[PDB]
This record gives sequence, C-alpha cells and structure tokens, in this order.
Amino acid sequence: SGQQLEKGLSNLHRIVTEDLQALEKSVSNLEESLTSLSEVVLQNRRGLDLLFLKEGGLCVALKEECSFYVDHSGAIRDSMSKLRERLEKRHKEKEAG
Amino acid sequence: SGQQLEKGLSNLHRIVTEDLQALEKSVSNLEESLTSLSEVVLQNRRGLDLLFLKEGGLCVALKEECSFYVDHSGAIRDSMSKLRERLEKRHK
Amino acid sequence: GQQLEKGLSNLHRIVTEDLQALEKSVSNLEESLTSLSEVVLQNRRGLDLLFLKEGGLCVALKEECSFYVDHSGAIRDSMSKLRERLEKR
Ligand SMILES: [Cl-]
Repeated sequence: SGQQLEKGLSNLHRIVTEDLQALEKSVSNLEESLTSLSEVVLQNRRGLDLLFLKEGGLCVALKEECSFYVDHSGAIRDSMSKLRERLEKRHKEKEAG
Repeated sequence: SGQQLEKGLSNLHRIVTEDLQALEKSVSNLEESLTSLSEVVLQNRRGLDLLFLKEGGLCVALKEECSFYVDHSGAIRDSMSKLRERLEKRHK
Repeated sequence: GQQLEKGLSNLHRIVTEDLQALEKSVSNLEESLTSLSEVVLQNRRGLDLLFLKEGGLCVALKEECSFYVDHSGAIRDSMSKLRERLEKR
C-alpha cells in the first residue's frame, strides 16, 4: 500500500538518522580526545628536548629521523559540524512522519 | 512496483546496515587504540616527572600550563554498543 | 504515496553523502592516530635511553609497561572497502 510504504520509508529514515548521529557523536569525541592527547605528547617531547639539550634534542640524541604528528583536526571538525547540521534538521523533520 | 519498492526499502536497509557496521567496528578499534596510547603517554609523563623531580615536574620545568587529556572512552563504548544492538536486532 | 521512488533514491543519496563524511573522518583519525603512536614510541625510546642504567622507563618506575594496541591495518582495509562501495554507488 502506498501509505504503508510511506511509513516504511519514514521509519527507515528515522532509524538511519539515529545511527548516523551516534557515529558522528563518537567520531567527534575521538577527534577531541586525540587532539588533546597530541598536545600532551608534544609537551612530553618538549621536556625530552630539554633533557637532551646538550645532544641537540631527542631525535638527534637517538640518531633517528624525527617522527611528526599529522593533524587533521580542522578537516574532521568541519566535516562533522556540517553532518550534525544535516542530521539535526532531518531528525526534527521526521518527528512528524 | 509497490512490491519492488518494498524490496527496495529492505535492500537499502541491508546495505546501509553493512556500512554502519563497518564504521562501528572502525570507530571501536580507534577507541581501543587511542585509549591504549593514552596510557602509554601518561606512563611516559610519569617518567618525565621523575626526571624533573627536582624542578617540580615536567610542566613546572617547562614553565607551561600542563596539557590535559580528554577521555571519552566510556561514552564511545556505550554509544557503539547500543548501535551494535540496534543493527543486530533489526537484521532480518 | 506517489513519489515513493524519488523518496527512496533521495534517502539513498543523502545517506551515501553522510557515510562518505564519516569514512573520510574515520580515515583521517586513523592517519593522525598512527602518526601520534610513532611520535609516542620515539618519545619512549628517548626515555629508555635516559633510564638506560636503570633498565629503561618502566623498570625505573617499578611499573608494568603499557603497550600500544595497533588496529591500523584493519581500519584501513575496512575503510578502503567502504570507499569502494560508496563510490560505486
Ligand atoms: Cl609521549
């Protein structure tokens, strides 16, 4: 029935939106955590550079190529903020369905 | 075509479910890795506080405000556990 | 319900857009996290050097060593196959 199918479509939309919201929220929590941890790590490394000051710093002291952090904070937060906008609007829309 | 639309709804449901499960598994893997890394980092920091014991610890020695780790593990694990339950219970 | 076909393809399109945003973000998180783990293990090699005669960092602390749990390969493959499906779609 057409009205039956309308309700199934609305119901599918409602439940997929809820699952996408759970993922957006979790991805944004991971970004916040990971960025905060990167600040802890680079502060730890500033401490190591001071302890190794005589030897030219941590990476020189170890005689190794210096590893560096790859920061995607801006891109993830922009992407997830636009996703939140879409999901929140779709969520209020389907409260009527 | 009403019958075909019904199969269409079910087909879309199946396909989205498989993609949501892929993201759920990867989010959960990322959370396990990130949480394990935070314990490594904090252990490294305890070692640095030992090395800077006479200067009052790492952050005093550097004359900086201490950076703070923001932990969301419980919230991420609960969000994803509930999402796995909904995905599984609707699987028909 | 007369435009159900348009509603269904619309839903498919919207969800595809949202899954693509989540895939890109998960994959960026994976690259950042893996890079941070390399910085952190290099930091710990420095600490093990400073504590060499004590037997390294975790012995000097009198603690069991914490270790990094790596899922890079699994995440990358999962997200590669997802991108493969989403672009086909
Ligand atoms: Cl560290």
